[PDB]
Amino acid sequence: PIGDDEDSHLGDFIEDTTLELPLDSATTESLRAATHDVLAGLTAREAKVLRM
Amino acid sequence: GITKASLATESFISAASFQETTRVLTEAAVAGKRDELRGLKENVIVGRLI
Amino acid sequence: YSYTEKKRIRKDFGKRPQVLDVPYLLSIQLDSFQKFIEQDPEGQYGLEAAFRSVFPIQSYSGNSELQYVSYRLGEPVFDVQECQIRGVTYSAPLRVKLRLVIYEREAPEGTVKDIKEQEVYMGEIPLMTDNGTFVINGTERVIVSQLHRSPGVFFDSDKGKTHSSGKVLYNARIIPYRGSWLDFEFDPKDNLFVRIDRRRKLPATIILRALNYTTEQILDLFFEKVIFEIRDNKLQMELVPERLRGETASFDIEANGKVYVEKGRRITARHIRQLEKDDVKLIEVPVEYIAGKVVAKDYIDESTGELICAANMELSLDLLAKLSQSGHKRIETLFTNDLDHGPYISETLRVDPTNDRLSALVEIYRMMRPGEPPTREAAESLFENLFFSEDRYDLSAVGRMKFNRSLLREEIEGSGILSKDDIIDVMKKLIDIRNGKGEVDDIDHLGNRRIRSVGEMAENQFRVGLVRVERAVKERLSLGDLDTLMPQDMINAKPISAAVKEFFGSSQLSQFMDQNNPLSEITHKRRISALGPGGLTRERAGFEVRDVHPTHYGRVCPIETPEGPNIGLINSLSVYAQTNEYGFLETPYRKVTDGVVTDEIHYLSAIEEGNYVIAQANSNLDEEGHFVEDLVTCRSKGESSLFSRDQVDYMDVSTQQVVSVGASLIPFLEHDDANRALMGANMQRQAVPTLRADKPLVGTGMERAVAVDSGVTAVAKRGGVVQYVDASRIVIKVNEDEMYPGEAGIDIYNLTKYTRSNQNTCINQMPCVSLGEPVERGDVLADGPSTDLGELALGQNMRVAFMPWNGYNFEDSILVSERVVQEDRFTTIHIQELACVSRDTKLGPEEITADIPNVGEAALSKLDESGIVYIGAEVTGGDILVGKVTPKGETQLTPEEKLLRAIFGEKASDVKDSSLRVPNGVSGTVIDVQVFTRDGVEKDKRALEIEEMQLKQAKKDLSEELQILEAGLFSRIRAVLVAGGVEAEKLDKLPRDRWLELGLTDEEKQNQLEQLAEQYDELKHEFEKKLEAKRRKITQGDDLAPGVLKIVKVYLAVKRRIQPGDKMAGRHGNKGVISKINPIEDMPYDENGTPVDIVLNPLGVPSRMNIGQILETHLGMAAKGIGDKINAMLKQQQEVAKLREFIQRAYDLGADVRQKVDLSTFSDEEVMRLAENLRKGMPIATPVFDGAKEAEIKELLKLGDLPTSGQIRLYDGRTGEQFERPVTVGYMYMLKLNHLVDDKMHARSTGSYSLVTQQPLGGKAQFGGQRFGEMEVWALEAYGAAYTLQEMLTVKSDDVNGRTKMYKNIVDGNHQMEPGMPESFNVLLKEIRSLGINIELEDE
Amino acid sequence: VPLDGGRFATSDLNDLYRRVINRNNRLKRLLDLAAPDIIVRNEKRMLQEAVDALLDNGRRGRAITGSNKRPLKSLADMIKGKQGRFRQNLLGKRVDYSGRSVITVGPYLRLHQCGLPKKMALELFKPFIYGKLELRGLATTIKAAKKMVEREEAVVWDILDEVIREHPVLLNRAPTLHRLGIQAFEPVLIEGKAIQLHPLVCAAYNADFDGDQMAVHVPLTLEAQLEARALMMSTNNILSPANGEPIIVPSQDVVLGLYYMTRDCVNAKGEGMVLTGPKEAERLYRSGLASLHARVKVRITEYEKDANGELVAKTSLKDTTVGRAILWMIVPKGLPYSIVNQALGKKAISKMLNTCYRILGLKPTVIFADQIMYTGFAYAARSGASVGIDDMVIPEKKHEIISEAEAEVAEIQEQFQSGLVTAGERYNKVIDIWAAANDRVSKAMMDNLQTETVINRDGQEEKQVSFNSIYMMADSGARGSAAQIRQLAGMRGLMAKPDGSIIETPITANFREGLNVLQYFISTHGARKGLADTALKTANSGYLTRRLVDVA
Amino acid sequence: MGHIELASPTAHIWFLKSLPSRIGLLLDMPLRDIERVLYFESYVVIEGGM
Ligand SMILES: [Mg+2]
Repeated sequence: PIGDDEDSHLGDFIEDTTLELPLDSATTESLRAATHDVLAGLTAREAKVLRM
Repeated sequence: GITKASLATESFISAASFQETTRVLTEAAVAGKRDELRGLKENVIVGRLI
Repeated sequence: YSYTEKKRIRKDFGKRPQVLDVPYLLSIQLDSFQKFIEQDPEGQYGLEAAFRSVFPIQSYSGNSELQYVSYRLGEPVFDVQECQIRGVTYSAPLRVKLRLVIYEREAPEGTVKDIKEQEVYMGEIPLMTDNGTFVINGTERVIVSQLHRSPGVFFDSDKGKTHSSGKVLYNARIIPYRGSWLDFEFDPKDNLFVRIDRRRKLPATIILRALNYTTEQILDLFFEKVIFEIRDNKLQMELVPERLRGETASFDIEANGKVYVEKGRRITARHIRQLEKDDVKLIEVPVEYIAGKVVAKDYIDESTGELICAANMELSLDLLAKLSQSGHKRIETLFTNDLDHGPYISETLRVDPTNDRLSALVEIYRMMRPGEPPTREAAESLFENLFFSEDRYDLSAVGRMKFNRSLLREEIEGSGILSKDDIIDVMKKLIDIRNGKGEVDDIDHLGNRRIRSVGEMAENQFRVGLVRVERAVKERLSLGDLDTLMPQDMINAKPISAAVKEFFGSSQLSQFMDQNNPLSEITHKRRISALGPGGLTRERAGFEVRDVHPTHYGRVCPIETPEGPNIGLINSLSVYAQTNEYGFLETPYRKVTDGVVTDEIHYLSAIEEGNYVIAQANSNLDEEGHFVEDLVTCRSKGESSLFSRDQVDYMDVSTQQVVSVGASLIPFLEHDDANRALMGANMQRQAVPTLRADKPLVGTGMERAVAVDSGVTAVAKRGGVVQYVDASRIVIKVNEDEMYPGEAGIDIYNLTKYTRSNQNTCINQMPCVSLGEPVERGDVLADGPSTDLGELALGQNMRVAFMPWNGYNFEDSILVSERVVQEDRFTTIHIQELACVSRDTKLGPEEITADIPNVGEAALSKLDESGIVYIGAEVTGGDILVGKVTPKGETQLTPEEKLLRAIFGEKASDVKDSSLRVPNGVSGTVIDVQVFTRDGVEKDKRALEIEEMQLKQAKKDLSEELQILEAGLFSRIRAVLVAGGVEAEKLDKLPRDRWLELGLTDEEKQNQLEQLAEQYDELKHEFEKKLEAKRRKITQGDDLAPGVLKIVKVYLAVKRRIQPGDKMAGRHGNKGVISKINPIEDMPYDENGTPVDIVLNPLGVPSRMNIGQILETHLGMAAKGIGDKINAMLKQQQEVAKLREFIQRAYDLGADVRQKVDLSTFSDEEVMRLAENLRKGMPIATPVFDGAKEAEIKELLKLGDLPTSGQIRLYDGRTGEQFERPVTVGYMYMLKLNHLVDDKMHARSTGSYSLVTQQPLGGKAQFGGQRFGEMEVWALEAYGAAYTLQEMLTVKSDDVNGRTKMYKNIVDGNHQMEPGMPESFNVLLKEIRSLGINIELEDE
Repeated sequence: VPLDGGRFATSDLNDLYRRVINRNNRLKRLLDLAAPDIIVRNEKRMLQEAVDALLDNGRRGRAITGSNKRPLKSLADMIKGKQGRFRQNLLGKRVDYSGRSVITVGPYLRLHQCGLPKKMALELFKPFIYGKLELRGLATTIKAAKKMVEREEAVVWDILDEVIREHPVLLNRAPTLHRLGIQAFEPVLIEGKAIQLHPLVCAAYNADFDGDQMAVHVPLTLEAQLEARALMMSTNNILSPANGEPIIVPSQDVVLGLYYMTRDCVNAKGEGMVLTGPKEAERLYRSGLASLHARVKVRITEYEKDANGELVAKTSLKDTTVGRAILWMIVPKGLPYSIVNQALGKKAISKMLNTCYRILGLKPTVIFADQIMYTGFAYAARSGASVGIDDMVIPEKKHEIISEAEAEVAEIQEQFQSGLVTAGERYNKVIDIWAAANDRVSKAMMDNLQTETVINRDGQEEKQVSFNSIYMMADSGARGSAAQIRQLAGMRGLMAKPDGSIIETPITANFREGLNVLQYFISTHGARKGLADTALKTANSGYLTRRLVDVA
Repeated sequence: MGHIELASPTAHIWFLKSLPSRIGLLLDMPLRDIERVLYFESYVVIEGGM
């Protein structure tokens, strides 16, 4: 227990550092969208090779 | 009474959410009791619509 | 008056001449810890008591014994300022001289083979500061005095509640100071019972059979013997006539010719007195009266030895015929009665199974350690070690005093352990209480309540450490060699220091000092808690402990306790109350003679109060001490009643002794309800120190005691002429008569500048005296926080109008003009301490370099070349104070991010910005930067810069110490050489070195020159060695946590002004939140044109019965009216005779008072500075229950030009037209409480989540989240809201996929939720499933 | 998991499974070595204890943890109780998109809207602002949107005003007992850091503004916005669920402004003149020719619902006051004039809102409650209703009645010293005569307050109800009643000792006079008993609510 | 999730120590005798013939 003996124990303060922030997920979504739109602008072989 | 008509219930999560928990889970574990979510306590518990 | 007393003298109402002034308000702490650490030559309380009690340690009969000599405490390594900077305990070592002896063969009295006597270290104990504060781990902590049950003997009733029979029980109890308890109690059918603990109910008399007692002498001690003699026939009865009281006989009792007692008649005491006068000893009864008696002792046949009857057996006619044939005519029976002498012990013997001593000890040893078979000698040693061993059982001197007092003994000293007479007398007293005589006690009574303090609790934890180490010393000395060791290898200083540091570091009684107000310090040191170890808890107790008992009068304040979970368990110690020798409370009273009240005072405790009858403080007496009536209100035994003129024993000292220091600074406290007075004195602690200090116009006269006798201001210890005034230091030249002959010098007072208090406010000292001013001894020189001229200025006084002003003051709200915030008269100063640690990870160490990945140069322009922010750069939220980067690796990049990296070639760096940043939404100035570095690590450039800064500061400061100190010393030398051999113009040309060695006549003057010379040389050498010591303290490394490289601490000083949302409060408990901060143009203004500053609400005043805020408002208007008249008479340049006349009329003004004044002051120089100090408003003292009434306020308002009714017509600022029904304006002293809004306000979009259950963890500034608890879920169920609840406890909170799906859908602008399943329900399934219980989800 | 500093936090289940695995390996190792029977029976008892401590610690000798005296936490400790998953993490969860700050008044609001700070509105509505900025192209990517709302550029405040406009937030006070504790509002942005909360709503919350702080939640999805508008907007809840009484009853300043506005003194400016309607009543009061309250014949036109939902108009000269005519502009069409022709205390204004709701439906009652609150605060400001020290008239008959009672207790004292009576009948007679003296003091002070104003018009004299400040604040029902007015002016009661017995010597001093030390010391016990009882009754009422909702 | 192969079997405390004891009134046997069997203080016959 941290002080004043409340229901506050040490377990309710430990943050999770293994998650990713949702803003990073928004960047990843927008980056996949932008890269798909840009690789659409290439030729067939160049886009196929660059995806492969 | 209200502390006894609430635990004598055909839905054990509403009988296990507030009062004596151990007796309710063992009484519903020896009985194989089936809970049909029946009435807003379980649906707040299980996180769906009310 | 003294010198600052005549600087701004406060007008004082009140009619009682104070005869005992207010004592030193911190005497509990300092006097207790003076009892703790002091070389006591005797067994007085202290460390000497603990050592002389637990020592000598002897071996396991191996003739090797360790005994005690003395102790000593070394001086601390670190002074208090460096100790608060570094983080260690402010402690002192504990050197102890111990002596080890070893004996020889077959000589227990003989000569030892050797003695070994040396000093040994046993732990550090913390020292108290000069103010009552300890420092444990960097912070400044206070140990609160504890209240508990006095050790002794308590006779409680516990009426009614057992089995609902209507019968009362009785239980006696022996409560030791250290050991096992003892209980005696009855049952619903009249059987006595013992308890050695709260363990199982045992029959009572077995403990008597545990003390080597047979049935004979048990019945002898608890009963009186009725003798049946057979005088030749008929089995007669010996008679004492008093034995027949209240009784009814079954036959005719006849004595000396006449039948006095008739058959079937109750016996009147007239019969008893006639039997006394008729010389009646032995009378004749039939054989039928012995049918109910019980035999006392064992009756047998002589020759055969067969048992006629054993002890405690009722007598039938068969037993009578058996005792007739053996020949015995002596019969001993037990005298019984239903009222006077109850046969309780006989019944308890008939319940008891055992007979002898051994089966009694077997029963106790089986009934304390159950399940194991007993053993004789183990049971003997057990019952030795329960109540009769000097080790495991102890009543102190207080225990033995109460144990003798409640048994009506004679001596008040004795052994700590019990004895047979003790337990038998307690059982006798319990049977006497059951038999109707005597009374029970009550635990609320403060004669049965002991107040512990810091010295006693530290002593007891020190004794815990000493027994924990003497186990190891008995283990070592049993295996002890002859000569291989000095006697320090036996003892470990880990448990002693561990125990005392565990007590001061972690307890419910040792807590952070509330340090945001001088009142808050001085009332946190004066606190009487009932919680903690050895005391009740909030869950278990209880209502009578919360309630106020009539013996709290003048000992414990009734109107100050924290309203909330623990009401009344956190009591506060009254103003005049002290602590008795035996630890109890005691309060001062004035001794009353025949009719004359003598000024001598007697401190009376609680159980000594009830015998006398005590007069009233609010009484009226002439100069001859006679009461003006013939009857006066008093209290005899908790009962207010009107008694005669000369039956009184003691008078109360003053009008103020019933309250605390927190409550007595509420003026007009006799005009408020106790609810709002409780809230007012509860919140008068929490004022933030404002930027100025502004002199409460309505004071109570207790302000100077709280100002001086706390620790914030700088009180002069020796008066003189002020030589030098700076903001840093004040340098006093001491007068000649107050100066010591040796160590001449002058005084220097280093003020504490802007620094951090524990509640983040800024404790500061500022000089209030000027250059070249006479000062008295004990006179204030430097005002602290919230202090003006040695008064207590918790807040500021403002013009108040009580009117509803367009609803902005709706419930309790306050509304403030812009004239307050433009003046910065509530702008407070906070200091925060941000910290940046730099550890060593297993991926690499962290750096404090200035180069940060992916930030702008404009974000780093506020940094130096070393990466730590400059002193004095105003930062906002988000600025970088300590540039710190942590090494990372193994990025694990994705698809098209890896594509992008390939396209643009930018290296994902091997490091991460984890810099220290300003918290979200503050501002302010970086005022102090510290760099703590582990020794053996490269110090960077700014660390060496701070070291050179502190080194030059310390060397310059100590050189100024030595220079100004020797300037005073050479100014004394010149005063010496003029008397007896003057060089008027010759001396100042020849150098200071050749003053110490100039010749002069052999007198006291040459000895004086030798003294001053050796003091000069000693201060030079002392300067040199302590400069080297200060340099080696600064330059060396610093202890840190295991595995942290360096810590950079940065102190921000925020300047927070005021805004809607703050809280303000007067001293009467009128809380309020500032709602709108209007411009000056919109305020109500009267016909002179002065805009009111705060418009309160009148509707709180009839409801909440605190009418005293109105009287304080009117008298504030009176005070500022006198101030405005003085300001007008000073602006017109009236001569000093006119000001003298007007101030004279202002200070006379009223009934018979206690405030004689000038003309004794100086012609101009004291009067004009007094008028300069009164132009802001003439203050008024109102001593608490005795002070200013209404008619004196009216007569003071008539001195001003103000209306008598106290209500001015006012004009609205907007419409410009008059308010109907003229309103109350005045000057209320109001306080800014530290519930500021910007500490309270936050919000969260999406932050962190808790680990074990994927929910946003609550707190600040952990970004929290307003907990939508169980009742709010019921509230949304109560509406038709169901989608709100579904997102409220799945998507916004718990679901690990759902929150990111929601965030994507929101930033795409598509409001839609994909609910899924909560995560914590999946945790619940894994927790029930990780039992033996199968729980599943089903098919469709 | 690692804390910062190389030191770990384990849960105590790791200790429990470590002990169980340890003793299981020990028992396998013992049965390998063919141990004697005492040792393996010891080990099977130990494994029983280890498993039974893992499943539910506390039904044995409470096996404590290492380097600590505190008992550890098993599985049933994590399911069962106040801190279990059923009551700490399933039935009530901590929620994102929430905020918390100190509340304050702001009387310039209609009751469908509350204040909300700009900084909280920027922190709560961050993903909405992100979405609108990447829609409007001011931020090319979303990281640019993060840095734009971080630097707080001047373009984001128009964006935030677009995302607020019709989006209800939920306001919540922490003791959320009945279902009016969570209500929706529409935010108006505030230069400040304190939530402005509409005044008429506060009686629903049991929220005074003495520092209590409230919490806002944000309906994210579209259905929750429509729920908070259709079901939980503040204009929907103007009736309690406990009874049909209005819960948006005007509370304290507004009822004082009304009770000052609709009253009549026998002589004022414009006494008994004639008025063509409410409009020149307002022109007479606001020019200062005629007073606010003077009895006056006016011409008013009242409508009624005589036919089937039809507004039949009738016009007449009512004999009323000026201020009643000024309030008549605020009454909607449907109500009769007799709703404003009386004095309008708190009960009367609750009946006014109740009749307006039961006749004209919801919309005129909402806009009528807002107009009542505005005119109440405005004419309370014009009232200048101010408490003062002369406002509490002490009866001249006070000390005379106290002296008579002091002689009567001396009579009963002589009758007890004469052995004529016992103790209990003495006690009962003394408490009856002190209660009789207290009742005489109450009937003295009420007649010395309420009719004390005596003035003249076209004749000698005439008495009326008083314009004392404290009498208006007690008669209007704003704050307090005659018990507290009694304790301010007459003697205060008969206090009870901690026995529950009641003292024969009552407190013969009010608060306008001083109280000496013994009287105040006796009063302190009643105050502290009151505080302790309020705390304990709060706890028991919470438990009663919880059992009642969980049975139903 | 994981598992532990317990070597000797072990009574489940929830079916042993809750007040309506299930092993208690399933075998129709008083609980102190059941704890006396489980703590190896006594014996109990297990269908030992007649
Ligand atoms: Mg409140």
